[PDB]
Amino acid sequence: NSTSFSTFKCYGVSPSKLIDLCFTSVYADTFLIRFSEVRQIAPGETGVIADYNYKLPDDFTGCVLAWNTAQQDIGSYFYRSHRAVKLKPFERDLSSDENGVRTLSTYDFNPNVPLDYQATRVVVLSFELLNAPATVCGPKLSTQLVKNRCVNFNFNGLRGTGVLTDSDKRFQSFQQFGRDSADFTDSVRDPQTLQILDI
Amino acid sequence: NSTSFSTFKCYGVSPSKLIDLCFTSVYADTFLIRFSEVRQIAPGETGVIA
Amino acid sequence: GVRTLSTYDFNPNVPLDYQATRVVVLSFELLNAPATVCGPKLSTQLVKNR
Amino acid sequence: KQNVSSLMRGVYYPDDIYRSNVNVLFTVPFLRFNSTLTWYNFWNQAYTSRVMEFGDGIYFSTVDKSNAVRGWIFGTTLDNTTQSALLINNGSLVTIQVCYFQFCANPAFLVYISSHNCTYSEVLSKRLREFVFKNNDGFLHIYGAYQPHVIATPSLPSTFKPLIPLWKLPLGLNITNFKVVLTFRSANFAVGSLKLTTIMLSFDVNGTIDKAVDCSSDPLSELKCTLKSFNVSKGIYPTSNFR
Ligand SMILES: *[C@@H]1O[C@H](CO)[C@@H](O[C@@H]2O[C@H](CO)[C@@H](O)[C@H](O)[C@H]2NC(C)=O)[C@H](O)[C@H]1NC(C)=O
Ligand SMILES: *[C@@H]1O[C@H](CO)[C@@H](O[C@@H]2O[C@H](CO)[C@@H](O)[C@H](O)[C@H]2NC(C)=O)[C@H](O)[C@H]1NC(C)=O
Ligand SMILES: *[C@@H]1O[C@H](CO)[C@@H](O)[C@H](O)[C@H]1NC(C)=O
Ligand SMILES: *[C@@H]1O[C@H](CO)[C@@H](O)[C@H](O)[C@H]1NC(C)=O
Ligand SMILES: *[C@@H]1O[C@H](CO)[C@@H](O)[C@H](O)[C@H]1NC(C)=O
Ligand SMILES: *[C@@H]1O[C@H](CO)[C@@H](O)[C@H](O)[C@H]1NC(C)=O
Ligand SMILES: *[C@@H]1O[C@H](CO)[C@@H](O)[C@H](O)[C@H]1NC(C)=O
Ligand SMILES: *[C@@H]1O[C@H](CO)[C@@H](O)[C@H](O)[C@H]1NC(C)=O
Ligand SMILES: *[C@@H]1O[C@H](CO)[C@@H](O)[C@H](O)[C@H]1NC(C)=O
Ligand SMILES: *[C@@H]1O[C@H](CO)[C@@H](O)[C@H](O)[C@H]1NC(C)=O
Repeated sequence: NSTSFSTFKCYGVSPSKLIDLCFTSVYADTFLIRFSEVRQIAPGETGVIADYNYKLPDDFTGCVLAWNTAQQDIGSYFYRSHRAVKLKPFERDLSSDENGVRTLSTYDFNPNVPLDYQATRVVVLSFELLNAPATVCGPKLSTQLVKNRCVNFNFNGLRGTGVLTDSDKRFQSFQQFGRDSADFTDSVRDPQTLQILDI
Repeated sequence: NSTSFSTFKCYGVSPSKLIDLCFTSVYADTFLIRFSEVRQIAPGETGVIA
Repeated sequence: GVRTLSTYDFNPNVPLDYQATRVVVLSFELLNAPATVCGPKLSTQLVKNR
Repeated sequence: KQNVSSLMRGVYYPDDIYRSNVNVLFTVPFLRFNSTLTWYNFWNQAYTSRVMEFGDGIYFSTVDKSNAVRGWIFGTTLDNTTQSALLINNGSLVTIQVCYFQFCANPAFLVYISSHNCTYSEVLSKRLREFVFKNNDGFLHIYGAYQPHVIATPSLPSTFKPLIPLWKLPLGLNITNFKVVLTFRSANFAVGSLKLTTIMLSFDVNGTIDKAVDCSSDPLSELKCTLKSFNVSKGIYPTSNFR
C-alpha cells in the first residue's frame, strides 16, 4: 500500500520465492539517482553510475528495488563523473578533489522537471544463503512435524521430499543441513525444538 | 494508427510471426491498472496484481 | 470482514507511476483443430509435384 | 629485519560455505609455500613508522611478548583526505572506526588525535596470533589463529594450521596502504604478501582443513592437483599447467 515499485529485479533468486526463503544475512545499500540511470544498476554494465559511483559484483545474488519519487525529495544532489579509474565492486569513494578540480557535479530535483531527470530511490538488497542459522526469514508460519510419512518439507528454505526420522548425527553449533553421498541433504536440523532429523 | 502500444510482449510465440499463424481459439482478458504495475503481468512473478 | 478493496484515483495531473494503463492479455492456443481466428495472409494456388 | 621462509603457514578458509570429506581446488589469493617475510624486531631503538604495501591482502604475524601489538591501520593515503580503518585493542574491546584521521607520527599507546566524519563505528570484543587480511567486493575478511606459540633468535614453526575465519566487515573502502600500531613505553611483527594462486584443500568429517598442496611451487604438488588426490600411486603421469 502507498508505495509503487517501478523496478523489482532479483538476480540469483526470484521475487515469487522471497516468501519461502530465510536469509543468513541481508545488507541494504540505499541511494537516490535520476530516473533514467536506474537501468545501470545491474551486474555487468557500465555508465556514469555503474562506473564512477556504485558498481555491482558479477557473482551477485540480490534484488534491486527502485521507485520513482519526484515530490518527496526536492533540492540538489551530487554525483561523481570524472574519476580516473573505475571502481571495484561494492566500493565507495569520497574524494571530491582527487583530480585537483571538483569531480562532484550537482543535479537539481524539482517537480517541474522533464521525464528522465527525476529522483528515483534505489535500494539494493544483497543477501547470502548458506549453511548457517538464519536471521532474516520469511513470513510463512510453521507446521507440526510429522514423521514416517512421505512428506514435502521446507526447512529454512531447503525444500525437499522424504521421510523424517529421529537420528543422532554429529553436527556443529552452526550446521543446519548435512551433505552426504553425491551432495545430497540427508541430515537436517529443525529450527524449533532443535534436534537432528534424517531424511 | 492512433494507438501507441507501450508494451507488446509475446510468450510462446513472437510478434513477428503473428501474421503467419491461425489460432484455434483466442481469449482476451481486459482490464485497467496503474502505469508502474504493468511489469507484473508476466509468468512467474509476484506483486499486488500478480 | 474489513473492506479488502482499496480505491485509487486517476486525473491527468498525476505523476509517472499512478496513471491509467489499459491491459489486454490475449491467450490463444494452437493444436490439431480447425482454426477460427487466423492471420491476414492471402492464399495461393496449390501446386503439386514440385 | 632479516628473511625467513613460510613453512606452510598461510592456509585459510576461502569460502564461507560448509564442506566435508572432499578435496577441492581454488584459484584464490594465497601465500605460497617457501615465501619471504619482512619481520622486524623491537629493540631500545627500533622502527618508528613504515608504510608497507597492502597488496591484495596481507599475512600478519607476531610472537606477542606481553601485549606489544595493538592493531592495524588500513588506508590509501593515511591523511584526513580519505578514511582509514584503525583496528585497535584498547582495554579489552576491539573496535573499528572508519573515519577521517589526522593521526600522529608513530602509532603508540601510552594513536590518533583528530577524527571527523565517521562512516562506520563498531565495537566487537609467546602467543602466535597470526592473521590474514583480504579485501573483496567491499568486504574486509579477517582470518585469525590464536596459536600458543613455542619459544632469542626468532623463526617460524612447521606445524600446519587451518586459520579459523573470524568476523568480516562491510567497510566499503579500497585499501592499498597499511601501518601497524605498537606500544611505546617512553616485539616481533611479521609481514607477508598474498598473491593469486591455485591451491588444493582437503576437509575432514568435522569440516576442518587437513592439509594443503599449493600447486604452484613443486612438481609433486602439481601432480597432486592434476590427479585430484593426495595419495599418488607409483608411475608416470602427465600434468596440467598450474605452475
Ligand atoms: C494502506 O497503507 C497504510 C499504511 O501504509 C495502512 O495503514 C495501517 O493499517 C494498520 C491496520 O489497518 C494500522 O494498524 C496502522 O496504524 C496503519 N498505519 C497508518 C495509519 O499509518 C493500511 O492498512 C493500508 N490499507 C490497505 C487496504 O492496504
Ligand atoms: C489513421 O487512423 C484512422 C482511425 O484509426 C484511420 O481512419 C479510417 O480510415 C478508413 C480508410 O482510410 C476509413 O474507412 C475509416 O472510416 C476511418 N476511420 C475513422 C475516420 O474513424 C486512418 O486511415 C489512419 N490513417 C493512416 C495513414 O494510418
Ligand atoms: C520459540 O523458540 C524456542 C527456541 O527454539 C522454541 O523451543 C519454541 O518451541 C518456540 N515456540 C513457538 C511457539 O514457536
Ligand atoms: C630476503 O632474502 C634475501 C636473500 O635471499 C635478501 O637479500 C633480502 O634482503 C631479504 N629481504 C629483506 C626485506 O630483508
Ligand atoms: C621450504 O623451506 C624450508 C626451510 O627453509 C626448507 O627446509 C624446505 O626444503 C623448503 N621446501 C619445502 C618444499 O618445504
Ligand atoms: C587534517 O586537517 C587539519 C585541518 O585543521 C589540517 O591542519 C591537517 O594538516 C590535516 N592533516 C593532514 C593533511 O595530514
Ligand atoms: C576503548 O575505546 C572505545 C572507543 O572510544 C571506548 O568506548 C572505550 O571506553 C575504551 N576503553 C578503554 C578501557 O579505554
Ligand atoms: C564532514 O562533516 C560535515 C559536518 O556535517 C559535513 O558538512 C561535510 O560535508 C562532511 N564532509 C564530507 C566530505 O562529506
Ligand atoms: C584506492 O583509492 C584511492 C583514492 O580513491 C586511489 O588513489 C587508489 O588508486 C585506489 N587504489 C586501488 C584502486 O587499488
Ligand atoms: C572431530 O572431532 C571429534 C571431537 O568432537 C574428534 O573425536 C574426532 O577425531 C574429529 N575428527 C577428525 C577427523 O579429526
